[PDB]
Amino acid sequence: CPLMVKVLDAVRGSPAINVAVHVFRKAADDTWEPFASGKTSESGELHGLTTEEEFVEGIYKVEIDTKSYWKALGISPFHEHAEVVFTANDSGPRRYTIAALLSPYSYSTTAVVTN
Amino acid sequence: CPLMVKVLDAVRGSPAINVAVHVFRKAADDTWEPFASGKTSESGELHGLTTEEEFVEGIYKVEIDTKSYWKALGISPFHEHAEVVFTANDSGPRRYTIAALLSPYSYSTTAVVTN
Amino acid sequence: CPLMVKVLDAVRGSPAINVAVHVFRKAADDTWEPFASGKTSESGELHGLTTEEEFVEGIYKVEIDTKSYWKALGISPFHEHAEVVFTANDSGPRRYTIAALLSPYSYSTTAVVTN
Amino acid sequence: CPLMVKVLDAVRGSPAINVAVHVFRKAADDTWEPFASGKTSESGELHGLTTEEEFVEGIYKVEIDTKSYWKALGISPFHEHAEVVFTANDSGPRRYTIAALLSPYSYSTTAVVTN
Repeated sequence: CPLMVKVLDAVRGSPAINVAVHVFRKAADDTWEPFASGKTSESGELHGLTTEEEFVEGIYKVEIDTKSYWKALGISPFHEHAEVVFTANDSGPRRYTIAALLSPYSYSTTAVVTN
Repeated sequence: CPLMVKVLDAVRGSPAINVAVHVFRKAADDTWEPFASGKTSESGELHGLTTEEEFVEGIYKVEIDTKSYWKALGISPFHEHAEVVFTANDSGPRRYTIAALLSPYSYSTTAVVTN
Repeated sequence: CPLMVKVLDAVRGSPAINVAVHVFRKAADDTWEPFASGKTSESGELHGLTTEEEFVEGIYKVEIDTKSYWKALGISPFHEHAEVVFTANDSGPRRYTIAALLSPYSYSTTAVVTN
Repeated sequence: CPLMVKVLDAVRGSPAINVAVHVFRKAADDTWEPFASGKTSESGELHGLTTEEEFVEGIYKVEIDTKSYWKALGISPFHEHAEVVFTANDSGPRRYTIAALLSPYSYSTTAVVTN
């Protein structure tokens, strides 16, 4: 599991459950191609997106469907989604956690890169 | 104006208006002594807390009454307040903006320090 | 001035100066069309991107070039950029401030929307 | 484990390791009395602070020694510490995670309250 996504809800103080998350890899023509996707779990986590053999160096985008999450809660949001765009780099053994903290008009994202 | 406080509301995307702010300074005897207080304006800003002359070196605490803010709006929030504690003016006088961004279960705070 | 961008640096506690910002608008055909661009001032602010007349309804993306910012300062940061994507003016004209707070492995963004 | 603390470092994109954390409970005379403390682990987590039988309703402060953490890294920080102050409330079965994201001149804190 070299890539995990974790999302929290700053309004309810809970995991953000059932949030859709799409991953893309940047193709040699500069377009984004689908690479992995899933819905966060009851713990706000999304595991099993990819494997070490598949997750090669490259630029990746992680799109988190914040707008659908807020609307399912009856809450008016600002952003269409949150996008996290980064280069994966093979400088020794590494696991990437992309964490996001959601508010209707604000979000933060942080990368926890370990091992 | 060496000390300014700005507060935003991440749920509405708006300045957080009428937020009470109390500032204290640590005394010779380790007590927190009341230093200045005020409330944010329509722009979410609080100016005029103190002066260049009064704002001497010290350890200061800026306590932002986030609970009263969220309660007056029908939200029962997590935190009692947001406390920002810092040493000021230890290399001479500086101008400090203390910004806070508020959600019911979360806050961030940043300091902008200029000469 | 219906669209303003403000960027702060959480490592230094300072405005983030000379940050390039590109804005795009989603076209009829789903493409991101270049809309306006500029760079933050000494105060970390970018004004004058557009006008009331030009800033029509639409889905807009504000791409903040955080990587070039951190690189020019000797830091190799995590993210390629910070992208803020939102629907604007769908209930009539509003004024939008898009604020971002930058660290090498993390960013937050907030929107202040006023009438 | 009704109370857990998790700290991340936004500059290195890692867990914040060996950060001292002190917990206090507000006494009937309004002073803060020591209640629990520890150092975050290699995963930036601090478990085993208290038990359900000990963790009664009351106001608690969690003080995270951010200033020592930054100084051990050779990095100049703003805040003396980060303090998170909240009321623990027995509305059914609940676990409190206090998460903090640290930058030298900024931090965010969020409460994840579950079960």
